[PDB]
Formats: sequence, structure tokens, C-alpha cells
Amino acid sequence: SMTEYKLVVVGANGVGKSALTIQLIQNHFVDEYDPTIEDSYRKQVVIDGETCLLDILDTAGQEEYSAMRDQYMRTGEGFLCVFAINNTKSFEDIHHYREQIKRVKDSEDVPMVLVGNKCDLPSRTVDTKQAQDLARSYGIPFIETSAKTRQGVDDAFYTLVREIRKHKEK
Amino acid sequence: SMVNPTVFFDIAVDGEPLGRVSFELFADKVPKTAENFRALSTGEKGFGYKGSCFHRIIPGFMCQGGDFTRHNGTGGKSIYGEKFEDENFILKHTGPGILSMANAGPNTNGSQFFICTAKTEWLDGKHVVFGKVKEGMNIVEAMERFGSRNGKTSKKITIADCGQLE
Ligand SMILES: Nc1nc2c(ncn2[C@@H]2O[C@H](COP(=O)(O)OP(=O)(O)NP(=O)(O)O)[C@@H](O)[C@H]2O)c(=O)[nH]1
Ligand SMILES: [Cl-]
Ligand SMILES: [Mg+2]
Repeated sequence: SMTEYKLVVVGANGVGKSALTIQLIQNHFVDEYDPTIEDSYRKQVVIDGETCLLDILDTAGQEEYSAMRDQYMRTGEGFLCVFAINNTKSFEDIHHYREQIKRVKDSEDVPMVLVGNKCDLPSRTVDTKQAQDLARSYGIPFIETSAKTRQGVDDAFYTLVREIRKHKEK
Repeated sequence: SMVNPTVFFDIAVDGEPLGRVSFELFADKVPKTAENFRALSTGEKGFGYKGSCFHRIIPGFMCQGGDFTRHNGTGGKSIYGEKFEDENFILKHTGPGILSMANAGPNTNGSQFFICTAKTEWLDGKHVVFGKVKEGMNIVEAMERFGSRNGKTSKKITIADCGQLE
């Protein structure tokens, strides 16, 4: 078989949205921060034995531009909601992303995965249990990642595809 | 002007001269912000814009530059320190040629700036407007053509020389 999924990566500035995406697409990590305006990538993968094309939209953490961001959200099938484990504000921002996705998609059941990135760093401020509890309250998976070491990168994106497939079964 | 300084940038494309853009700096209404840009344009504090890049050019919107410390779009430094407060919002982003400060939220002005190529009214009250292109809007329009939807440029656009006129 083949299928195709539109994935959208969202979250506050600097949390690692691009680093995670670039690890998935290009298999490398760099310390330099290159702020995003918008980038799009395509990759063919096999998940649970089923081949698919991933169309990944890497969005900016910028907070304005509601009309453009609503357009991202209407077209996206699933959302990686990323925060950094050493940035409490980025974790506190997550609920805003979830609220906006639910409003734009007019549903309380939207495929999404909570991603806690930068787990390689020694400066944690958000503990695993707070993030697990938040994900449980949303009914969505939580995946800890490091774009630097590649820990959890495939898992985050593949889990989101699994969430989309489960949603389509309903 | 009898009050507002004029500064210039000689713009280069992969090192080749494209042309000169001059700016009126509205020291009359935005003195601290105008003075920062003036001094960074002359280099008189020992650092400034000469050699730096227009790292983000988005056709229909703006040409952004001014990172002479990290050279990658993340840096910035004013003559007052790493950052300074939003001085005022007297002037608005009314159309092409407006010169305004880039920032990372309230009170984070450094050295990065942008030149509007269209009205950008959603930036009013968030970015401090402090000058306007005097001569060389045609050069800004030529620069805009090296940009792309995500701002990456197809050739390296730099401030090959800069300074103050008269
Ligand atoms: N140690 C470590 N650094 C990381 C990790 N992920 C990203 N970074 C670093 O954090 C910075 C910002 O990463 P980036 O992916 O650009 O963040 P973003 O969420 O895309 N930012 P924007 O919203 O502005 O596009 C970069 O310096 C990058 O190297 C990670 O897992 N570990
Ligand atoms: Cl908008
Ligand atoms: Mg990014």
C-alpha cells in the first residue's frame, strides 16, 4: 500500500522543531539556530509495515499571523506539539496550540503528539511526570526526544502517523 | 534635512556593487533609535554594519539585516548594550522604504533592522519605526528580487560600505 500524511510541527521559538525535522529528513544535527519562516519537506517511510509519504510543514514559533497559521491547521492532518524540557514557558504555551488546533479543525479529537525535546541537556525544568500528566489529560501520546542525539525522533513522527490512522478508523 | 542625519549603504551582491541606498533617520522624533543606527552606520564606536548581510529578504514584505555579531540572523548589539527599550511608536509602517527595528519581543532592540517594501501595518506598535529610504528605492527593489518566500537569498546581499553623508 501507499498513503500520505500532512504533518505540521508547532511550538514555541527555539524548542527544536526544525532540528527534529532536519534529523528526520537529513540525518544530521547542528548547534546553529537558523530561525524559521516556513519550510516543507517530503519523505517516504514505512510505519507498521505500511508505506507512506510524509509531508512535513516546519512552522515558525512566531505568535502572530493567526490567519496564516489557521491555514496551516486546516490543511494539517496531525500536529507535533513541541516544547523543550529546559524551557517552562514553552511547556506552558502548549495549551494555546491545542486550543487553536481544536478551534480551527472544529473538533476535540485531532491527531497530535506532545514532544518534550532537548532531553540530552542537564538543565531540565519540566519533569517527565508533568508532561505525561498533561498528555494524559488530552488523550494523546507523550514522546521525549533529543534532536542532538536522535533519541525518539523517528518515534515522535511515527507515533503521530499512528494517531492519524487511529483517528481515520473512527 | 536640517535636523535628521542621512546615512548610506553601498549594497553588494556576492561582492559586486549593486548600488547605494540612503536613509533619512528621524532623530527629530525617535532620537535614541536614530542615533544607534547612525553610529552603527559610521562604525565610530568600533563596530557596526559594514560587512554585514541582509539575511532575510521576502518579496512583497521587507529586506532584513544588521547582524554583525553572530553573522547568522540571531545576533544583535546596540551602542547602548545588547538591547534597548522601545523608544516610541509615533511612526507607523506606512509603505515601501520605511526603516524599522527588528526585535524578539518588547524592549529587545539591538542592531537588526528591516526596510519595508510594502505597508506592514500589523507591525505598528510592535516595531519602532525610525527612518525611511531617501534615495535608492530602486536598489531596494533590486535587492527584494534575490529573496524568496522563506527569506533565504539566492546570492549573498551585503553592506559593502556604509557611513554618514554631510
Ligand atoms: N542540546 C540540544 N539542542 C537542541 C535540540 N534541538 C534543538 N536544539 C538547539 O536549539 C536551537 C533552536 O533549535 P531549532 O530547531 O532551530 O528551534 P525551532 O523550534 O525550530 N525555532 P523557530 O520557532 O524560531 O523556528 C538550536 O541551536 C538547536 O541546535 C536538542 O534536542 N538538544
Ligand atoms: Cl495574519
Ligand atoms: Mg525552526
